Amino acid sequence: SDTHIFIIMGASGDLAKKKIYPTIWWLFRDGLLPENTFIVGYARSRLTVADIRKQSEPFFKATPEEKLKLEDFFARNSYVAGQYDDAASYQRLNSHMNALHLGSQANRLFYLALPPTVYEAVTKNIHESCMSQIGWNRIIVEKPFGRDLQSSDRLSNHISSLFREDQIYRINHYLGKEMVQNLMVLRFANRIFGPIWNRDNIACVILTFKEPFGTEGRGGYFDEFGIIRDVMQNHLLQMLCLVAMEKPASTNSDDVRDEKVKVLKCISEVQANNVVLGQYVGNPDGEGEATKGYLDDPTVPRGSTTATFAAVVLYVENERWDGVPFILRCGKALNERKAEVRLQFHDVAGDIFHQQCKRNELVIRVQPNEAVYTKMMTKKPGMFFNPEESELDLTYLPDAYERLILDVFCGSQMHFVRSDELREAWRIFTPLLHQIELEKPKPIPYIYGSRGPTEADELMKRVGFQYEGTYKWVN
Amino acid sequence: SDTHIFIIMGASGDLAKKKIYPTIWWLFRDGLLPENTFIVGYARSRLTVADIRKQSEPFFKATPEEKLKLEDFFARNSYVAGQYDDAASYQRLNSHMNALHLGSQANRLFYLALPPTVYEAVTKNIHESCMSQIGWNRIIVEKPFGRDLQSSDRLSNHISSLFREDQIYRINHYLGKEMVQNLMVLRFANRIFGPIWNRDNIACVILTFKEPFGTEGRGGYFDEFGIIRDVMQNHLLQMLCLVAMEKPASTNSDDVRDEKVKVLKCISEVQANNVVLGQYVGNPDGEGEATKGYLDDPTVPRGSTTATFAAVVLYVENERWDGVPFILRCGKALNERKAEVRLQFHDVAGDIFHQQCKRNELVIRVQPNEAVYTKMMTKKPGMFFNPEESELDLTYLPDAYERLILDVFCGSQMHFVRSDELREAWRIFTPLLHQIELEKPKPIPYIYGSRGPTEADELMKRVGFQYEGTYKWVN
Amino acid sequence: SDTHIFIIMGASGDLAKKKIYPTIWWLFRDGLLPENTFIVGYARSRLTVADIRKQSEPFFKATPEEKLKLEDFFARNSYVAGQYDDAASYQRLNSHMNALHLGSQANRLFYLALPPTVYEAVTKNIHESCMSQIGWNRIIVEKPFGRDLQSSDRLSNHISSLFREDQIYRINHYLGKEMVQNLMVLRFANRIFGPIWNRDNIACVILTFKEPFGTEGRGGYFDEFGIIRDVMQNHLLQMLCLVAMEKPASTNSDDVRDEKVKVLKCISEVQANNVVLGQYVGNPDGEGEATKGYLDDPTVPRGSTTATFAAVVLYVENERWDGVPFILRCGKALNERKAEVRLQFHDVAGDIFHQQCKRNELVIRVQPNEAVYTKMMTKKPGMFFNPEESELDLTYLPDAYERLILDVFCGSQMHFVRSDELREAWRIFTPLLHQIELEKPKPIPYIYGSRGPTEADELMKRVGFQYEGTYKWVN
Amino acid sequence: SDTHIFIIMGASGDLAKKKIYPTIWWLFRDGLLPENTFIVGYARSRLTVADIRKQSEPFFKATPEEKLKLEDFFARNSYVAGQYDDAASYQRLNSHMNALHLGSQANRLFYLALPPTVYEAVTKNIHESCMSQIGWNRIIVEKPFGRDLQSSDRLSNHISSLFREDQIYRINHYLGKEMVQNLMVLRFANRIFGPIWNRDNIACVILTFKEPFGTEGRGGYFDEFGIIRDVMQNHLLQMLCLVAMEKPASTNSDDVRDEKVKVLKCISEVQANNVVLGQYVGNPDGEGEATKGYLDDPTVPRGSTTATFAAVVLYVENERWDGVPFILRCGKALNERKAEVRLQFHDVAGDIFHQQCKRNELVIRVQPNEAVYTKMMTKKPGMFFNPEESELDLTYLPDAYERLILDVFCGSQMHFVRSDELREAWRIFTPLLHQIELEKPKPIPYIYGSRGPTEADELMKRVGFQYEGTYKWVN
Ligand SMILES: NC(=O)c1ccc[n+]([C@@H]2O[C@H](COP(=O)([O-])OP(=O)(O)OC[C@H]3O[C@@H](n4cnc5c(N)ncnc54)[C@H](OP(=O)(O)O)[C@@H]3O)[C@@H](O)[C@H]2O)c1
Ligand SMILES: NC(=O)c1ccc[n+]([C@@H]2O[C@H](COP(=O)([O-])OP(=O)(O)OC[C@H]3O[C@@H](n4cnc5c(N)ncnc54)[C@H](OP(=O)(O)O)[C@@H]3O)[C@@H](O)[C@H]2O)c1
Ligand SMILES: NC(=O)c1ccc[n+]([C@@H]2O[C@H](COP(=O)([O-])OP(=O)(O)OC[C@H]3O[C@@H](n4cnc5c(N)ncnc54)[C@H](OP(=O)(O)O)[C@@H]3O)[C@@H](O)[C@H]2O)c1
Repeated sequence: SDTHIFIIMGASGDLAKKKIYPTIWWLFRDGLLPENTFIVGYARSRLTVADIRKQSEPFFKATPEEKLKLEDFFARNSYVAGQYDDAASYQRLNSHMNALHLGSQANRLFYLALPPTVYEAVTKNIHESCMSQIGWNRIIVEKPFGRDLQSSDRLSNHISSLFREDQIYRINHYLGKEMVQNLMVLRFANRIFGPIWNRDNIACVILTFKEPFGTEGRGGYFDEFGIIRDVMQNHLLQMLCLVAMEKPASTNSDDVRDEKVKVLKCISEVQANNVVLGQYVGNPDGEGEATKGYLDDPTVPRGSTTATFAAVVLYVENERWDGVPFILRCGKALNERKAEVRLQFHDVAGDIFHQQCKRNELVIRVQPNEAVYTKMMTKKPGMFFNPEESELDLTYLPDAYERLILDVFCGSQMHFVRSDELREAWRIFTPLLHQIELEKPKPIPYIYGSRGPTEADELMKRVGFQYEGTYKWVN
Repeated sequence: SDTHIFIIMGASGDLAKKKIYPTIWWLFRDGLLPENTFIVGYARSRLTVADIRKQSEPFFKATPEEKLKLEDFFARNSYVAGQYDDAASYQRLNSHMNALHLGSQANRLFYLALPPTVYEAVTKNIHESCMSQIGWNRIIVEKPFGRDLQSSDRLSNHISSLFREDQIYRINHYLGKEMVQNLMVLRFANRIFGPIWNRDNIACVILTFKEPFGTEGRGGYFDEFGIIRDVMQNHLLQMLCLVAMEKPASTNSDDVRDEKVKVLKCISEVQANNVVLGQYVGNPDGEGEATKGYLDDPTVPRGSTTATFAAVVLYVENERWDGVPFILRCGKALNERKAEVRLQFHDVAGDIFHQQCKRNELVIRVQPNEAVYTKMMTKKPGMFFNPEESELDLTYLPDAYERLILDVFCGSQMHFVRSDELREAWRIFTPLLHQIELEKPKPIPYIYGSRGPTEADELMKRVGFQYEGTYKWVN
Repeated sequence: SDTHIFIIMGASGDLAKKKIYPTIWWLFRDGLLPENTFIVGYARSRLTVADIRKQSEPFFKATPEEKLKLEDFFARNSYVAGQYDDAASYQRLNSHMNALHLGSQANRLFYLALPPTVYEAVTKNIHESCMSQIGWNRIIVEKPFGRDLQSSDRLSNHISSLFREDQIYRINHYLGKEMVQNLMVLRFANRIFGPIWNRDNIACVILTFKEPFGTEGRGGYFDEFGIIRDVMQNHLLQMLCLVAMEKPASTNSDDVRDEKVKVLKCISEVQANNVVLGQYVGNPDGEGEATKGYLDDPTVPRGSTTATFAAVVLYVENERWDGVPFILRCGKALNERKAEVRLQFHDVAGDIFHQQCKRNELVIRVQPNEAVYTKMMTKKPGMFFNPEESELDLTYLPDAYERLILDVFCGSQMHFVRSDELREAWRIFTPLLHQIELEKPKPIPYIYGSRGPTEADELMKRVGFQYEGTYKWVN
Repeated sequence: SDTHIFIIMGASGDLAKKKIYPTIWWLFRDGLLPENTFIVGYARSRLTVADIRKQSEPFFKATPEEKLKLEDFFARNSYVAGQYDDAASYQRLNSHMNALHLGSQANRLFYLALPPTVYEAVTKNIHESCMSQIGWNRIIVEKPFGRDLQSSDRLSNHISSLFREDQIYRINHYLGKEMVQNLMVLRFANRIFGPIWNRDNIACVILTFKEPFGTEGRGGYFDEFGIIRDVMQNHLLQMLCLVAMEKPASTNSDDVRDEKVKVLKCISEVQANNVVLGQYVGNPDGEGEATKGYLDDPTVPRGSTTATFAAVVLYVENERWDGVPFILRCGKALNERKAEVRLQFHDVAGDIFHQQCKRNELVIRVQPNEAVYTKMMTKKPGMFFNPEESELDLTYLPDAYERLILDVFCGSQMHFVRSDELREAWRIFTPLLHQIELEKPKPIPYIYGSRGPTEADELMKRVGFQYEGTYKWVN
């Protein structure tokens, strides 16, 4: 078995200490990492391994039973202090990596837990000095991947000029979730969902990502990006790609991402008449943080028109999806947390039940709870021939971040955004973002803890989604 | 509201006193019958209303709370004695009905609770004497409807020579069942079951009717008919009609039965190579009645070759169902009681999961514990890309006999066998029955309480059904 | 071979002498008739077989070569004079038929070449007297089959109370045409036309029946009926049934007509907003009869609002045809003679040719120059990838009337109107005709020899047909 | 307009003088070339422009009408003598091309009319020296592209290590033909061919490429490759890709070639039991060249087992084409010249015409006499409901080589083989070629001018093509 080096650049970061070190700790605890794996930190701060332990222990969730295993894990941890644009520091880091046991032929896995501003310099210096000559070299890149098409293209071209596509792992936490990964099996392993997954049967597709909390203090970081860049551009667009994607030639990462980019290439730029933007305000009847609006945050610049809610309608102009509205819906400070995929089917042609039938709906809920159910019509128990709404419910381990790190280790790139997919997403959403920043349109206020602006429901009804509300469900 | 007269002719019979009088009582108690309803008996034996009450109270399921309603219901009861082929007795019956309040313009409902041996004279005399000149006159005919094509045609032609098709209600108890009626709503009120309900997606259709008990003493009655005449000719064939039926022009009884006859007309005569026959033997390890075989029943003639189990393969040679085998499976003294419709779908074209996928199966269980579920593949919780078997479960008043009698009262003929339906069924099953009764083939023995002969499973596998056995289910 | 008697009542009429006698003559000349066939005329006016021959020979197309065959044909011809409501005259007719050679056991074929005003009396007398007790008895009934639903139902009930549905042959010469009969073979014998023959691929259906001549003197006959009763109710509706009908269980006449009536039962009543009516005026620049308008006919009542042109939109509200408009267009004094069926298909979904693609069209031209072609896109010969409109063309005996008479002889009722089909057709068109006859709407005038009112084209464009005009065809 | 330099490497070759110089001559004559276009030759043998004239005007198709334009064409011609592996000679060529007017900024188009033995050196030295710094540089590479997967991978890796994929134009003279390019418009611009172009409707696909002549005096050259490498690996495989490919996202060359390689990736390696090989023998009753067999050629080594005929069956294991056999048929010295795409459709489900219907066939004849027709069933003019086979027939400039060169000039790579396409084709056909070369199986002899071995027809029948032979066609 080959040896591996997990280089954590910016190991002093909050993201590092709270998510990366605990994740590799759990992976080593479960015996999932390669046996010969060395964790090497790298940041400008003068820190030590004890200095690390002190900062990472309360997030480690370490019970006293496995203190020996924790000591064994932290034995292989090491830290190098250096600057992100200092060739001498990068040479020192490379020398230290070669100083570890069998470090010259080790597989190098650099995790860039850094702000995007230093990504170019870090990648350039890594490619210059710290690349292994025998093993592979894979780089984990964190969002944001630029703020528009031009900046994203600049960063992507800089990274791609040095590293191959198989060496770049743009990490998205949402792509590793079980229901998100179950979408391909649900679609392509079942005959029941095959013939109906087209424009001849589906009336509209609704993709939802709701959060019940606001900016909760760190509103200044969210102000410069907005909800479209936060959620719509990546989460909902990956959901759309999985829902609308053709069947791949195989389960290979290249084939899956080829289908995803092919679907993305058939989407036109978003227009402002298909977009509803909202910004949450305080709830006087609420408790705690519900009473504070988006602008009530001191870190948020005054007079900000950043949208905390967005509802856009996309169209995939291909054979399978021509004319089917794809409604992307997300927001913050909403009434509940939910990540959902909903397919509303057309009315049954030649209805013989006197307009009593409702549209079939297939729902794939990703969170809070995993649930795949289809709403369908069934005969009402009684005397007359009246259908009523019913439902078929689907009846029925490392977490998503751990599986993503294991995917980087094992070379599976199907859960990571490719360069062409990123370019297509940015080209889809860039004219709208440019118009928004140029004109500063006022978002529609909505009360903290509500469902959002009513204009979103109006847009859904206009594009084709008919909400009934008469469907009653009991657990 | 017009007056209705329910003439239970044969009121001294076991079927009458055990099912018809209690059903009429329950319908009257719930108020489902019209407010002006008179029940008139007719049989050779000389009884009275007191005698009928005495012999029907044990099966009455009455309570002391509504003894007043009991006495009110028997207040409208009456009885005319006489011969079933006596013009004077039928004149007396007609005169009694006229002497009843509003009895000349009253609707007359004749229930023929008599052996088919007298049906000819009974119906002829009813038409000649007891026909009402104002209200409608409908006759309820009980099984058997003949033993083969020729006898059934004789009886049906004689009955139709007197009564119109809208006056004949050939009753079978299973068409009034909840899932049997829900099949049409499931098929034609839902978009998700439309495009897949054809030969391009469905590999085979299995219609199952299993019972856990044998002839239990009355084997002489079953010896004259056999399992094919008892179950396949009516129950499983109605199931096949409902499953393979085209969408009717409307929910009218004429349209529904027209579609059913159209489906029946596309089925060729049953061939012997597609039939597996079985006769149950005793279980040495059984408990009580289960230890006696079919030939171990006094009433059963020695050397009888009457099959208690049958498994035939039918084909609906039309555009929707060409090449799809319809497997009709029924038997007695089997391992369980079950009426079920199972659709097995084809393999997903262009498999990308390395042959790990299993065929989708839609199951509609009429009884026991009615349920609709689809066996389908879902992603196995883990790291690798492997599907696993799961299912979507459908989640969630007078019974079939009173619903059928209410249908006769209302004039709905949807759940009653039409003359052309009967003719098509008999022309389908008549060459096989004649061959069986001529060559006297020996049925394959199977132990009381088993799944039947293994030749049935071999036939299912040959025609295309592939059983897996790897699908494990827990409530 | 059994002997046949062909009774032509109204043998002195123009229809008889110009179509029936020549047709029987040609059938006998070609040997298509049964060997022992006798032709018996019947009319009030007294004449002889010599008079019939003298008055019918110009239309006989007789040549000196077959003079002996002509004398053999007239050796079997006979004439009987009598009233249409005289039992004595009908007894004399029966006696003549019986005195004919093997006339008591012959097959009797009554052609009612009479106005419908005496149809009831003729049929009643036929049933009372002239029925054959050994051979079959079939009557041929000519249009009009009533003026509305009520009159049609009255006449149909009178005829059906005396004759079975298998004895009534309501003759419509349009159903006997080659392309009209080839519609079924084209639809149900070809895999290419199967999957596309539904609402998911067809945008609209146009049924056209144009005539280039006006009433031509006999406008008084046309005034009380109009174009809807003349052409729409029978020719266009039969073509609609054949185009929209489901696949029959077999090629039996009963199955085909069951499918036709099943389609007719799915069509709602015609609404006035889906109807364009027109009445032609004279062409001042025309030559001959083209200069006279509809009202210029002296027999036409002054100020008549009878429409010589109609364009209605019908909808077949079933699974296959839900939402597809069926445009029925017929008119007199138009620019050409044409009987055509046109299916315009939907635009290709996800078009990759920059909107250069035109809708596919399947055209079945019944007359003149019966041709089947489909307009399709092909690559333009050149350097760029531009599709251009092209087409696939179909490439290379008794006529319709003799075919229909032979069908009556051999007992095939496929190309004849059934009672339920007639009832559904009048159900569809009766409220509109009543509204027209009550409100007396003024038809849109149009010039003799034109394409009709432009409101018809506007209605087609509104309901969904898009005329291109860029399609160029060269013979 | 930019200036272009068309460098003809190996300009003294037979291919050059017979096809390339006439093609650019015609392009310049018709004003399709760029206005500033200089043609430069380069070969080891010391010729001049006068020698090029003396050797190329026999095939120039030049008439005295355009003699001035001819002399203007060779006014822009030039010739440079040098070795194909000489850095000094290639520097001299670069100096000449710079000395051309505006040759420093000119677009460079290197046509490699050379044997593949020197391709590596020529490409490496072209990249080293003769690459423009402002204009683009495109290289046209001729077949063969290696003899198997390993050699093809070697050559492709060597070429791609220097030139980008957008700079390499692997020329296949077949992809530029009119009928070949119309396949994509026929499939994706027409709704009539959409729903039926799948496995649910198509029984088998036959791809044919027949020649009526053997290997006239060049059997020694054909011997080293064989029919599979000559025709099957490129022509028939490109035809298969065009027939079976999914709809591209757009008409971009990259999208089209991605679809093509995606289809290629779904094909497994060819098995020997699906391959029929043949080698033509002399015809004793033939005339002239037909009397000599393949081994009668003195250039053919004695005992050669090279196949001049091949019939293989391929399968595209994806959702659209799973189970449909793709029969590739090619051979030399056959009965005719023909290249054709034939799609035989399945039998119509639920036949109601008593097994008289034949399978529909869609035929796209690339050459000779480009035609598209669909064999289909139509009613036989007569008395009975009897279908008979008919056909819908498609109805009534630079050549393929000129259009391919113009495509290179315009930068269109749609009709050129990509690296992944070549690699996938060699992967498909390499195990079979290795097995043939190792085991040396004897090809089945067939007579010059016949249809080939009967084993090919047997294999077609076995895989599913049912030849009828009852279809009659007249022009
Ligand atoms: N649970 C069931 O029993 C059951 C279930 C399914 C279907 N059925 C069908 O329902 C029908 C009702 O018959 P059943 O079950 O009630 O049997 P049943 O009791 O033997 O016959 C009903 C009554 O008819 C009279 N009867 C019997 N045999 C007769 C004969 N040869 N001729 C004239 N009258 C005769 C008898 O009364 P009188 O002596 O006064 O004439 C008898 O009480 C039968 O055809 C049976 O096939 C019954
Ligand atoms: N080519 C056509 O004209 C044509 C085409 C299609 C359908 N039809 C239908 O076929 C039927 C035949 O009519 P037709 O065209 O032949 O015109 P017709 O001459 O008026 O009818 C034919 C015979 O009907 C008799 N007749 C006329 N008026 C009568 C009346 N009030 N009472 C009793 N008998 C009367 C006459 O016989 P006697 O004078 O000897 O009593 C006449 O010879 C019509 O209903 C017409 O709608 C005709
Ligand atoms: N019509 C066709 O023949 C045809 C058709 C399709 C494809 N192709 C492909 O195109 C390529 C062009 O070859 P060709 O048909 O033109 O035959 P060719 O005349 O023998 O080769 C072309 C020129 O290349 C030079 N040459 C020949 N052998 C050479 C060698 N071992 N090493 C270096 N240079 C050599 C010669 O010029 P110098 O002696 O002056 O250097 C010769 O005139 C062939 O490989 C063939 O696969 C040919």
